[PDB]
Amino acid sequence: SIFIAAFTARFLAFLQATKAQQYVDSYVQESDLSEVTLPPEIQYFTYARDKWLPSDPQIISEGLYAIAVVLSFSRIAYILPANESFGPLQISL
Amino acid sequence: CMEKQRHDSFSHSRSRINAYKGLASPAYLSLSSEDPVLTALELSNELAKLANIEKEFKNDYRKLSMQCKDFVVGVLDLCRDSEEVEAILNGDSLSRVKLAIKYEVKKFVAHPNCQQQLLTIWYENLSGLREQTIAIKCLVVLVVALGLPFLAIGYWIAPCSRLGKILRSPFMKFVAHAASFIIFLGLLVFNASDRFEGITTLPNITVTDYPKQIFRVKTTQFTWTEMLIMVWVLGMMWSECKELWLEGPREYILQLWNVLDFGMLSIFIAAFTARFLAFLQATKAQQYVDSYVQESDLSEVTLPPEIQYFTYARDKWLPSDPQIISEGLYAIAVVLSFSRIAYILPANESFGPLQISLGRTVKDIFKFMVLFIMVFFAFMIGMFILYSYYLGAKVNAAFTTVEESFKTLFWSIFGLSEVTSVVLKYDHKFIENIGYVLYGIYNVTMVVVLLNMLIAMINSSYDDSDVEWKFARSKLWLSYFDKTLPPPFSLVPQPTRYQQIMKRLIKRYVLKAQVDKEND
Amino acid sequence: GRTVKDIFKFMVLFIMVFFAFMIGMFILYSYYLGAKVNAAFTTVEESFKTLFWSIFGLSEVTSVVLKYDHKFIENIGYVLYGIYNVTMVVVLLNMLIAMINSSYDDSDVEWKFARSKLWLSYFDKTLPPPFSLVP
Amino acid sequence: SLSRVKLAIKYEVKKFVAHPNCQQQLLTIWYENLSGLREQTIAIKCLVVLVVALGLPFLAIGYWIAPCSRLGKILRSPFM
Ligand SMILES: CC(C)CCC[C@@H](C)[C@H]1CC[C@H]2[C@@H]3CC=C4C[C@@H](OC(=O)CCC(=O)O)CC[C@]4(C)[C@H]3CC[C@]12C
Ligand SMILES: CC(C)CCC[C@@H](C)[C@H]1CC[C@H]2[C@@H]3CC=C4C[C@@H](OC(=O)CCC(=O)O)CC[C@]4(C)[C@H]3CC[C@]12C
Ligand SMILES: CC(C)CCC[C@@H](C)[C@H]1CC[C@H]2[C@@H]3CC=C4C[C@@H](OC(=O)CCC(=O)O)CC[C@]4(C)[C@H]3CC[C@]12C
Ligand SMILES: CC(C)CCC[C@@H](C)[C@H]1CC[C@H]2[C@@H]3CC=C4C[C@@H](OC(=O)CCC(=O)O)CC[C@]4(C)[C@H]3CC[C@]12C
Ligand SMILES: [Zn+2]
Repeated sequence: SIFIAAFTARFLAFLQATKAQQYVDSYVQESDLSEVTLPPEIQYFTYARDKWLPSDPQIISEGLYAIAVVLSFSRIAYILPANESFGPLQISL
Repeated sequence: CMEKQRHDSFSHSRSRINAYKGLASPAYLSLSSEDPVLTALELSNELAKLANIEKEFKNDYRKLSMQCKDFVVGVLDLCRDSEEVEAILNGDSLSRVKLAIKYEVKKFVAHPNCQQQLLTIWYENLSGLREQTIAIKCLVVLVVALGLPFLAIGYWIAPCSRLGKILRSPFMKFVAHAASFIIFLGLLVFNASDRFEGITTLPNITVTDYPKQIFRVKTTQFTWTEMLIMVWVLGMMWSECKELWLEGPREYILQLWNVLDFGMLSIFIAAFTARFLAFLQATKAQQYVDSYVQESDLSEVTLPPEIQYFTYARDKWLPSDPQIISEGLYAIAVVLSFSRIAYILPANESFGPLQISLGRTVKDIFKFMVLFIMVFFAFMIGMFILYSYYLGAKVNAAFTTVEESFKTLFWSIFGLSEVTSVVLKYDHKFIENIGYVLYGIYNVTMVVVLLNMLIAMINSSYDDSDVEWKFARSKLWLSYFDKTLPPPFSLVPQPTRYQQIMKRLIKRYVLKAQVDKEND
Repeated sequence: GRTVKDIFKFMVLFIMVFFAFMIGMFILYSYYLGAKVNAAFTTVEESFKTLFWSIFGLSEVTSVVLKYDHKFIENIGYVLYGIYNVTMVVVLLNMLIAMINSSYDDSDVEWKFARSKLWLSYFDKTLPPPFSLVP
Repeated sequence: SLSRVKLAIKYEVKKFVAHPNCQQQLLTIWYENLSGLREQTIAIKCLVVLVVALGLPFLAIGYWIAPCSRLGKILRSPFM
């Protein structure tokens, strides 16, 4: 479920990003985006890592993804009891 | 066997176990064949191998192997003359003792009747030194360490002399090897003298004896004690390669301690090879300077850069300079060379059992360290994936890379890493709080795994602790019974009488068993 | 008292391992006296000092890092320091286990024997040391 | 089918299931259709794990054609 949550948050961030990209490509015409001044709700998606809103969906995605990776490494418990030397150690643990 | 295996394989295995339980019986062992002690030893080895192979009836085969070992020890116990002890310890040289050491029969070798014979072989040609205190024997070690060159040259004339017999005794062989290793450690230490209180000149400064010479020639030249270390390592490597050629690579690699010894000697060889390459480059630069340029002092001259590089001080030095590799490998080799005390400690009465217990705990520590590695890699990858994007953002570059993440997570085991590792300069609280939580979970998990390791070792801890040490010491003795000079100086170039004794012993065993059975 | 009598042997083993690693780290870092950020392993005194205080976690991990851009020596310092810490932990655990095993009304009779020795020492020393000078 | 073994696992009867007479049967069911691989060392079995990890896409597509093949039986064994 935490993997699902991380990927859902990443997908929401991607949807917002591609909506901003669609707005930029649709309404404004120029050579480089940097010279242009954009509406702020759309311009926010041009900001770097530091500016990013604390509750950005991609921050949630990164955090949940790290937790999910740490937990996914725990699945070795389904595999260890088959071994002759690591089984009893897992039982005692 | 294939036909019996096709149908009722379980019954086939059960029949094999029944046949072996019949063969491993003391009754059939004693009354079956001539020389039943060898039969029982061989059957013990066979049953141990089949216990390792089957792995379902492992306990049955181990019980039968213990039966065979107990029969051998019981037959040995009944000896009440020196002739019978000698007859059991070697068949019609200590043959049965070697064969019981090979088959791991610990109570046969740690039995007083066997230990007394091994002790009279050990302290041969020097009877008085058996009863001296530990202080006097250690003092003898020191005396041999101080006088070993002289005794080395005297051993050439020794075979006629009585002192040659005194030196040829196994105890003096062991004392000579121990004093030799002591001299080796003393050389390793004394080579690092004149730096005990610190280097005198800063690494920025270059000091040379005469102006024309290159500074690297001064830095990489072989001092006398270093050449002595080189010939020493060559001698040890010769001995080890000789035993490798004899026993063969397959059997040689099996013992892990022999692999450690080979690696230590190889690392010494690597350090000296790198030092020699640096010295060759330095002397080539010196030869260029002396050949092509003419001046009073080298400092005033401007040289080609490839040759001039060898005039640089410590700081300028290329990161992959061969002498840096030499220093690193030499430090590792010294640290590993100090570990050779394991070849010497089992002879002692007070330090032997401690070494045995330490070895056992290490054998369990390996498995618990494997679990440590699994958990540690889990958390390392988690923290790296979390904090890698914030390289410039973090106040302390702790989890920004996989190297730094491994570093800080390892040093967190010993509490030597700060808690300010996870805090961010940026105003993101979700990532920083998840870092807090993951770091805390990691610390708690490491503590739990350590506690589980300690408990498992305590439970696995339980006169077997005495017989294991006596077995290790007896292996140490037999290694010297039949290696005369230390590595540095080893470079220079009517049934039968036995059938009567065995019949008497087996009669005693059968009678004792029948009396013990009827009495109960 | 019994635990101390075993602690002596395990401290002898401690001393062997500690001297091994002390000489190793000294031979490694002695050439970098001005180079190291912290003069930890530059001399045998400082090396003994930092390796002893590492047992109690009171010595920093910035001991082994260099100011100079040599990574081989600094990484070997990292590895040797980590191996030393792990080895000290293993020897401590082995000491604890050996003492636990050696721990087993004998504990009562040993104390009563010690107390009876204390008593017989006073059965037949009348005045304390300060006032036992007067004759 | 191992009915009593399943029912003893459900009722937590540990010595019935850990008995050699039961373990031998569970082992002959476990290493089914591959008899030789029972005695190989741990290194070789772990190497088999690595081989399967490298070749799993191909064996996945081959399992569709496998039920007729003998390799399908090799793959259908519980150990594989
Ligand atoms: C059995 C399976 C289907 C369980 C899967 C559960 C998820 C479908 C739910 C449970 C928790 C939910 C998440 C809780 C936290 C967030 C934070 C949220 O971040 C914001 O939208 C705030 C910023 C903004 O205004 O956009 C994004 C949705 C997300 C991932 C939610 C998406 C839907 C999630 C992943
Ligand atoms: C590279 C390391 C330090 C990071 C952690 C790796 C582990 C997350 C994984 C990678 C490979 C896995 C191993 C792959 C091989 C096996 C097979 C399996 O053991 C057996 O084959 C049992 C033998 C039998 O079947 O009778 C389970 C343990 C083990 C070691 C696995 C344990 C978990 C391991 C070590
Ligand atoms: C059984 C015995 C013979 C084993 C001995 C092995 C050595 C002969 C081999 C194994 C590893 C080798 C070493 C691996 C690392 C290096 C680094 C290398 O450094 C460089 O040359 C890089 C800088 C430069 O360009 O010169 C010097 C050679 C050396 C010591 C190699 C020399 C030959 C070594 C010591
Ligand atoms: C100065 C110290 C703190 C640094 C480490 C020294 C050790 C690396 C070496 C130096 C002298 C060695 C000792 C020299 C004397 C012996 C002889 C030997 O013990 C016996 O003689 C056994 C008695 C017997 O033969 O029955 C092995 C242990 C011991 C203490 C050696 C153990 C290893 C020692 C202590
Ligand atoms: Zn046959």
